[PDB]
Amino acid sequence: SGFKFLFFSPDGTLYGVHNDKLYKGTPPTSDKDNWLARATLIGNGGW
Amino acid sequence: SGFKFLFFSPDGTLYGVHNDKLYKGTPPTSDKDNWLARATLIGNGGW
Amino acid sequence: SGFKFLFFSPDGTLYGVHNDKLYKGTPPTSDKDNWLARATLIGNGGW
Amino acid sequence: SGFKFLFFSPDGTLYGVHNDKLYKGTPPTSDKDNWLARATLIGNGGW
Amino acid sequence: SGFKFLFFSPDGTLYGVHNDKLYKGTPPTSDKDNWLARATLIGNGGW
Ligand SMILES: CC(=O)N[C@@H]1[C@@H](O)[C@H](O)[C@@H](CO)O[C@@H]1O
Ligand SMILES: CC(=O)N[C@@H]1[C@@H](O)[C@H](O)[C@@H](CO)O[C@@H]1O
Ligand SMILES: CC(=O)N[C@@H]1[C@@H](O)[C@H](O)[C@@H](CO)O[C@@H]1O
Ligand SMILES: CC(=O)N[C@@H]1[C@@H](O)[C@H](O)[C@@H](CO)O[C@@H]1O
Ligand SMILES: CC(=O)N[C@@H]1[C@@H](O)[C@H](O)[C@@H](CO)O[C@@H]1O
Repeated sequence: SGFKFLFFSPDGTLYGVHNDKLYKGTPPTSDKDNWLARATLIGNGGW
Repeated sequence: SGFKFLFFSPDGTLYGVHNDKLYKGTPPTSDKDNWLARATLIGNGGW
Repeated sequence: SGFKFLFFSPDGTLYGVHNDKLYKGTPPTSDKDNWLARATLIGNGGW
Repeated sequence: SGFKFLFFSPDGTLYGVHNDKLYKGTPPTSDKDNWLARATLIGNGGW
Repeated sequence: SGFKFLFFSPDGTLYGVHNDKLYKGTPPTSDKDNWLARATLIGNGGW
């Protein structure tokens, strides 16, 4: 399923909508980085 | 049904299309922030 | 119908694909702004 | 006849995926500009 | 199915989601460029 939206802010922060929730964080630089687990949850639903 | 589009302008304003309407505003400050309730309505339909 | 694509250029111009046509213009600032009626048509189809 | 992706690079170049091919070029400035006929094909398949 | 997302970071790095994996790299230079073969894998699943 994965993300519904996945996009950058002009400040370089990666944003994503995943299971109707909004997340942000620095983009991963390696495939061992569990991005979703460490991303900042900034929206609990509705996205 | 969530958003149809969700994207940034170059100055870091978040834009979104929700129920055919267009909204803009600073991005959510936390998961406590009801963005859609405070976003500026900039289009009533047709998006 | 609504837009198929709706996105910004780095100079802050809003671009949209609507009914296979490509449009650009300054983003709307209020819900009184009929954006599609004033946007510059820059592609008459195929988008 | 219908793009899959259509988006800007931060350097102002328009990118588009059309039928599994990737194209780039300066954005069109009028509806007389046949963009896809003059765009640089930078990817042939897999997009 | 090709890519699910395909988008730029603000410094001009191309990001893409392909078969649930996240890749980044300089954008394709020409159709001689096998982008997916040389892109950096930065996320293995979940995208
Ligand atoms: C699209 C939108 O604004 N969603 C928000 C959600 O992110 C936030 O967690 C909640 C707090 O009450 O309010 C809204 O539902
Ligand atoms: C896509 C578009 O330009 N929609 C606008 C809408 O946002 C605005 O509220 C209305 C004002 O009359 O005109 C148009 O319908
Ligand atoms: C996808 C694309 O390049 N479409 C263009 C269209 O925008 C333009 O109005 C027309 C002019 O002849 O040529 C092409 O159809
Ligand atoms: C998604 C991707 O990297 N596609 C490329 C394609 O654009 C390029 O023309 C071809 C060259 O052999 O290699 C790959 O298929
Ligand atoms: C959406 C997300 O954060 N996916 C990551 C994936 O990129 C990474 O390869 C994996 C490491 O085990 O962790 C998570 O699955």
